[PDB]
Amino acid sequence: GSHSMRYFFTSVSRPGRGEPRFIAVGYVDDTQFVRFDSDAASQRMEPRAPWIEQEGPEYWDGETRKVKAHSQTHRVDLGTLRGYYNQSEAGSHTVQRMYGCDVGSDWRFLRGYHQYAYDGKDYIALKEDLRSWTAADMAAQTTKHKWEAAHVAEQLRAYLEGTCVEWLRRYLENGKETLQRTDAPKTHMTHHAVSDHEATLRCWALSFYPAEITLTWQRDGEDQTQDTELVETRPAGDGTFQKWAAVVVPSGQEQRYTCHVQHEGLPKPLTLRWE
Amino acid sequence: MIQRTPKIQVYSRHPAENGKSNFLNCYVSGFHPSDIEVDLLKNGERIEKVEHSDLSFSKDWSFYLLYYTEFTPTEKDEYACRVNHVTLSQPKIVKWDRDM
Amino acid sequence: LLYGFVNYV
Repeated sequence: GSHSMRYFFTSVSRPGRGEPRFIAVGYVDDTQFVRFDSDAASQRMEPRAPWIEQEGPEYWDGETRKVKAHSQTHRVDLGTLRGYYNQSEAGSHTVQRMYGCDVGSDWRFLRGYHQYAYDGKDYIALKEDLRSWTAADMAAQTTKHKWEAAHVAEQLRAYLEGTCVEWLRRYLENGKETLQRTDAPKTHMTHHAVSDHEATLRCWALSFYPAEITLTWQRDGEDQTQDTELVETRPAGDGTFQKWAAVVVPSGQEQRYTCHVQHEGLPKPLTLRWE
Repeated sequence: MIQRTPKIQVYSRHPAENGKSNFLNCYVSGFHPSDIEVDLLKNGERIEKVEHSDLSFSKDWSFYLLYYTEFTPTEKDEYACRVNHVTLSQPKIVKWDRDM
Repeated sequence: LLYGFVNYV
């Protein structure tokens, strides 16, 4: 099917407590494969998935060199942005940057992305054409004009359409057992009595990969959207994910309710009933 | 500046079975700024060997982290996650319910 | 693989 590679960078200033904290992580689909942390001891990009461990020292030295260079530019940016917004030297601020590429189910380039946030709000983003920018603020216009003048979009577009997807395809092949896999949800229901006239039915999906899943309840085949408690999909810690959906069922009505599970790992969508 | 409150879920990696080793997780997500204090509690007391995932974020820029520790559940021992963040006036404690 | 070129806002 379709795949993505994404890198996520966070820099946080720490006035009076030394250098800003800088953390970088990379993912292929929903699997993390590398990290860098400015505060940590190694000062190296580090593997976080088993398939990338075989890459070898030119890869690790080069990704270390590049990530340290990203760290420096984000350190400079914190200073620049405090100036653009006329903010005092005292407060902590946050810069975030995300970039990467998607390929379709033919493994060909589909979409590329590069966006930047300051203090949790959109700051500047590369448009879908990979040729122009969307600037949120008056302050971001300065950045937009500077990046237009230095032809930054052109350099990003070359990477997103070429290098990014080539390396995504490399990773998909080298990590085929981890990345071209699906783990189907293992499912069950629980039933707990709220009072003497109703009970909570909870539909569980566990140990699934990728994270994308649809869990719904129906009553007599009508969707119960407004009356379903649904939790955010959450990591198990072992590379798989979990979710549940619950409804409140009045007495004797359990047979009216069905839980429906849609997931790429399933041969057919599931319909589950308490019975 | 933007401040978003952490959602907190506390749960085990595998379905909890007394006497069988597992991992107790506290997943915090949806928050901003990224500074956050997360402890796992055993019978009210801070568990020392707690690790966490590398800071990442969602499409809307909000952060997420998984805090986790090895544990073997028993019938009697109670677990919880205690979280503080600039959006919370006091630390929020969420108890582990071997069913959520 | 990371992008190799640098830019500043």
